[PDB]
Amino acid sequence: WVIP
Amino acid sequence: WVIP
Amino acid sequence: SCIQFTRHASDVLLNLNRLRSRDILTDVVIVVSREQFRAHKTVLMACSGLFYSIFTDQLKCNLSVINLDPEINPEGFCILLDFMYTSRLNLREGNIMAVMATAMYLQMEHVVDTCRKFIKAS
Amino acid sequence: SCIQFTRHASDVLLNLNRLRSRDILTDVVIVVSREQFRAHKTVLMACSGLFYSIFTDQLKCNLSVINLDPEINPEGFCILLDFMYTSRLNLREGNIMAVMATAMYLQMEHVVDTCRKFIKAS
Ligand SMILES: O=C1Cc2cc(Nc3cc(Cl)ncc3Cl)ccc2N1
Ligand SMILES: O=C1Cc2cc(Nc3cc(Cl)ncc3Cl)ccc2N1
Ligand SMILES: [Cl-]
Ligand SMILES: [Cl-]
Repeated sequence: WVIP
Repeated sequence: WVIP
Repeated sequence: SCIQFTRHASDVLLNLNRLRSRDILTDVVIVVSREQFRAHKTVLMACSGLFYSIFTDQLKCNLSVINLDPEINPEGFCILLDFMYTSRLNLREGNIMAVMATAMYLQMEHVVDTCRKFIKAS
Repeated sequence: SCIQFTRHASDVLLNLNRLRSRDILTDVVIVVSREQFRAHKTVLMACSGLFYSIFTDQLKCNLSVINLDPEINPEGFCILLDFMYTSRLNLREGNIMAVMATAMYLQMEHVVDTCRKFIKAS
């Protein structure tokens, strides 16, 4: 999971 | 396009 | 010896979400309490262990309406349906419990994992 | 303020390809000369300007069989159908002309672009  |  | 187009999967999902927003080729309504959500069975199956099981069933595969368990929160479902079609999860303090419970029911293991991680941190 | 699961789009496409290989929820047959290819209309639309136009047509959207132009090569179509469901293109010296011609007909602009580049190099 990432910060888009 | 890439070499997978 | 194939070549690969890096953005292909993302572009496919973006176009499937555009079809969803325009209600094109949607073939099922998911009923969550008083709320109705139109979707593509194949996308639901690709994202959820629960929908995968439902639509591979020789009888349920032909249903145009699926009613979820009355404990399922419509907002939690909406957030998860958006994630299915975009890869983006609107996880917030006020919805995390409903999102985790809905993801556990829908069998969306990667969402359950991030919810468990975010809850543990707080 | 969403979070994003990097592998989600690829995982969705991988599961849609698994449904295709097992002939699950396929809703159309594409006829190319004597050859038949089963697929999901939504995936075809998401990948091809031609299928997008066909299945948004109020009459053609309901057809279970689509016959392609007799000039279309079944192998070129097969290679492109595989690319739609995997992001992987089996581009070879012996098939590049048939693949480019089929991609131009199917309106798959990124495939046409790499074929034009690979032809120019040789
Ligand atoms: O967390 C999850 C997400 C998920 C998706 C699917 N859907 C498929 C799985 C396979 Cl192997 N082939 C085809 C499909 Cl559509 C099943 C279980 C789960 N669990
Ligand atoms: O090279 C290409 C690939 C492609 C895909 C699609 N399919 C869509 C486009 C839009 Cl805006 N919304 C929804 C869909 Cl399914 C149309 C044209 C082309 N050209
Ligand atoms: Cl997931
Ligand atoms: Cl393309």
